[PDB]
Amino acid sequence: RFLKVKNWETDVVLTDTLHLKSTLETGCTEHICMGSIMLPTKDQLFPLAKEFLDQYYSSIKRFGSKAHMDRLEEVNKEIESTSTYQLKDTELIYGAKHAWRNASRCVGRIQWSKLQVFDARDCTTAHGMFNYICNHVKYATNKGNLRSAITIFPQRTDGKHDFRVWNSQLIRYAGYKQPDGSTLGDPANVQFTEICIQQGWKAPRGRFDVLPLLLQANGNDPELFQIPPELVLEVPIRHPKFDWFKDLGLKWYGLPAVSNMLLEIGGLEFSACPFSGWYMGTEIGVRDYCDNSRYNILEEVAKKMDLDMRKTSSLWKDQALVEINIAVLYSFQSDKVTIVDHHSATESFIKHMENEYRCRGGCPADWVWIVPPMSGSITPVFHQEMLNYRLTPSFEYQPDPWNTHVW
Amino acid sequence: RFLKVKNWETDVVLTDTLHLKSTLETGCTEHICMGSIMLPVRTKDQLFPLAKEFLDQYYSSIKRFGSKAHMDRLEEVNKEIESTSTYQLKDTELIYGAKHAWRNASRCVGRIQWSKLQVFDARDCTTAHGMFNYICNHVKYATNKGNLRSAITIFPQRTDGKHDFRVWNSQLIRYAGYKQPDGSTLGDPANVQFTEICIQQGWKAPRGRFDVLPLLLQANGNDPELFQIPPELVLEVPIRHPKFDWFKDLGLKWYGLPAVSNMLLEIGGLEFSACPFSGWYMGTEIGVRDYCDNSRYNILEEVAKKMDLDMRKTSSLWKDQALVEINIAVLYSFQSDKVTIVDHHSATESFIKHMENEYRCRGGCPADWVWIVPPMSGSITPVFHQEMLNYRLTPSFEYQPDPWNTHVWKG
Ligand code: HEM
Ligand code: HEM
Ligand SMILES: CN[C@H](C)Cc1cc(C#N)cc(OCc2ccc3c(C)cc(N)nc3c2)c1
Ligand SMILES: CN[C@H](C)Cc1cc(C#N)cc(OCc2ccc3c(C)cc(N)nc3c2)c1
Ligand SMILES: C[C@H](O)[C@H](O)[C@H]1CNc2nc(N)[nH]c(=O)c2N1
Ligand SMILES: C[C@H](O)[C@H](O)[C@H]1CNc2nc(N)[nH]c(=O)c2N1
Ligand SMILES: [Zn+2]
Repeated sequence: RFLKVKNWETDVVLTDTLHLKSTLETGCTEHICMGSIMLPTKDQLFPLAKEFLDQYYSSIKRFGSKAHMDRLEEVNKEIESTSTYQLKDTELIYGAKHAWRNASRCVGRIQWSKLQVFDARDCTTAHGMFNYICNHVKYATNKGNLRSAITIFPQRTDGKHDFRVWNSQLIRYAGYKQPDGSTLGDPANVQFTEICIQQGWKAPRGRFDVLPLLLQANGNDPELFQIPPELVLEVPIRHPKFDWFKDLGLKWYGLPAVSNMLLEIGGLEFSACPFSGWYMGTEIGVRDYCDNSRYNILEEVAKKMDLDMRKTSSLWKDQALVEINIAVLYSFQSDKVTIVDHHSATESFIKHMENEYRCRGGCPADWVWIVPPMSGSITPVFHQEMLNYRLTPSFEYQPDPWNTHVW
Repeated sequence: RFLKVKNWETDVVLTDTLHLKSTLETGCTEHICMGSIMLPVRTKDQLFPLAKEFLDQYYSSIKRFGSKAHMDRLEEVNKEIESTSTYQLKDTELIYGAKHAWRNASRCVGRIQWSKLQVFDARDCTTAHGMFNYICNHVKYATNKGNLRSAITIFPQRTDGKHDFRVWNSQLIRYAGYKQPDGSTLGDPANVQFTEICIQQGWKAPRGRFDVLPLLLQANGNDPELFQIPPELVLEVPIRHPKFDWFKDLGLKWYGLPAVSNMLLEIGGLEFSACPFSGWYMGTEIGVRDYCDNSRYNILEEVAKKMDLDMRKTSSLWKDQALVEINIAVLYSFQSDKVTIVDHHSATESFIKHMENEYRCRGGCPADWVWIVPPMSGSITPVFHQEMLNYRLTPSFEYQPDPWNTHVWKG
């Protein structure tokens, strides 16, 4: 019941007890593992709040204090009256940082305590949201010296007054379906691109068109806003050896800012909570560029490299894939934009694991997502056993708004 | 209950009902996933249910469920159990069991081939010399001058556990590993402990970087004995690179026949503790893991140097670049020598087809994503985007403790 995880490359063994604090469920059973599945009232609220305030006051070493019990009493009284409750600023910051800390699929969590939390709970309108989001983007970008940040909009009340950012990320490229049959720009964003147009967006129909913000405040119809171009830091992609690489006409944005997840703290639900950090190189070069359902530039690149593409066993895809990823790193580094390669990030994560087992009793980790999408076994996490379980506070998936919104 | 998996690259959705037939446990619970954990004397009491369930599956597969041959067989096994405390499989049952253990092997990406397994019945074997003979014939048959054929050789089942047949080698063909006084390792670091056991048992080691290890064979619970595979039976391939003429000078070679010999075959409650099986290599098994794992030959650095890569910072991806070239060389070498090998793109593609076929004709296919995704270029192979369900079906292959940790030495 006090479980061990072994690293098979180093024989390091860690002992996990943190998992016994786990509340939510994994989706697996004794008879079946679902480890590779993408997505597996007044009454319920108070235990949730108590559990949260319990860990909070423990973290500041005042468990079982006047302050603790008073606050416990205080929230207790408020829940019974108002049917919900509001977090103190200190708890909000703690909650957010720990949602990241607990994100078992995130390889970048060694940075978790340095998160910049922007309290936007006083926001009432989409224009207000746009302002808060522009400020977030500017702060997080920091002219290429990226800084981690989250902006937290008002918590759900009755599910009719939801604050929602309809974009999956604050900054993403448009995707257009061609009469020609294929897809121009980013195929992952074809439906959202359609909705934006369907909402009144004047699409330039280019390859890298930055999408407008679609902001929903207090449950009303969402509104289009254009992020000031000077706030959107982009990197032209070139190769340190291949001159012809520039001519592909590739660029990507510096700021990965995920905006469609739900932040849960002490039972409270923040449905609009865009958060951002900085890219691992493979996120762009392997996934964004080379997934068959994405930019899929693999053939074009290998073509330009004059590789033998007649048989798979020439490993031309693998050769090209590496070069593409060398370029992404090279480009970001050259333009002084924060980026980390998969070797560095995974090494950091192993160190982060070490720390968490040492000062917290463990670290929930989802091997399927932590191992990079290229060169897996030559990174240290491949040989690292991991335990996956769900701790709260947490980030959660939530329905796409257009499948829900009462217009 | 029905369960669905989605391939997120193609949006294809499949429905698993087979997981209902699952008996054994995964290691997971509702509150924890042990998906990436490497590993998460049976009496007549619990044996007949296991036997019955197997015979029900067997006779269903041949469309004779409920027939008189089915019921009589059940009767026959029942009496033989309560009389002898064990029982013997018919040849037909043995062959079926072994093929299905492979079919059920959720970590195996090569299962499209499962039904074409050559099964050698070595249950009449009694001594280590006899084991050596059976294994020699396996190797010759399997190797087939480079045109590899899948095969398994099955030695007598466990009785009281005091008379086990074991192959002490982890694979039938593997290179020696030698710890040097200065802390360095010569040969395959993965095989240092086994190499030392061999040397202790009287093996005279060449002490080179690619010495084929002797067979260490255990019959009927006796102390194991050393045998040397005739070198003409061991097919090897010099590794060279199609464009890098200096690659041959690295002095690398590998053997052609991957033949795993330390696992246990379970069929209808019976335990076959010695059951070496073989197929053919996926290129990455050699080029990624065997050569580039930090704990193996670890040739990444040397390859990177000769390519004159920027090894100063990791963000040059010199490791990634060197890895691809090493794996290119491995495939090139085997194909040039007409020795069966499959690249990871071809194999994962086949597996998806195998998996879809299994879902339709069988109601599922247990799969271990953690093990199925290749150790390089994961997301550009189609299994990466494929959701999978992992559960345990019998017949199966199981891990077992290394025999030198449990063996009672005779002297
Ligand atoms: C600062 C550098 C960061 C890096 C390098 C990083 C890296 C990654 C990577 C590579 C993934 C894999 C998912 C994918 O492939 O799309 C991921 C997932 C995730 N990240 Fe991080 N991340 C960083 C910062 C953050 C921050 C600041 C937060 C929130 C405060 C966060 C929360 C998450 C969450 C919740 C997931 C999983 C989403 C899901 O369950 O699908 N990350 N991260
Ligand atoms: C014929 C071509 C075959 C290929 C290409 C193949 C490929 C693989 C690979 C790549 C693995 C992952 C193991 C690792 O990377 O260390 C694996 C696992 C496995 N294979 Fe296959 N295999 C083949 C044939 C067979 C046969 C003939 C059997 C048995 C009759 C078999 C049984 C297994 C089992 C039981 C595992 C799981 C081992 C474990 O749990 O550690 N395979 N296979
Ligand atoms: C390729 N992964 C596919 C698209 C699945 C996915 C779904 C969702 C959602 N909802 C959110 C996802 O985002 C993961 C994520 C979240 C935050 C990140 C931050 C803040 C930085 C970074 N470099 N990567 C992140 C990656 C991914
Ligand atoms: C790097 N993998 C580590 C050593 C774990 C492992 C353990 C065992 C055992 N026992 C057996 C293992 O082998 C898996 C396996 C089994 C049979 C194979 C066959 C028949 C062919 C092939 N190409 N690969 C195989 C791979 C692996
Ligand atoms: C810790 C982790 O489970 C372990 O390193 C696994 C991961 N996946 C693997 N996958 C394959 N094919 N072979 C392996 O040996 C492993 N090792
Ligand atoms: C099918 C599989 O669960 C799916 O492709 C997962 C696997 N691992 C991943 N890992 C990361 N980092 N990001 C992903 O989107 C995925 N997708
Ligand atoms: Zn699981």
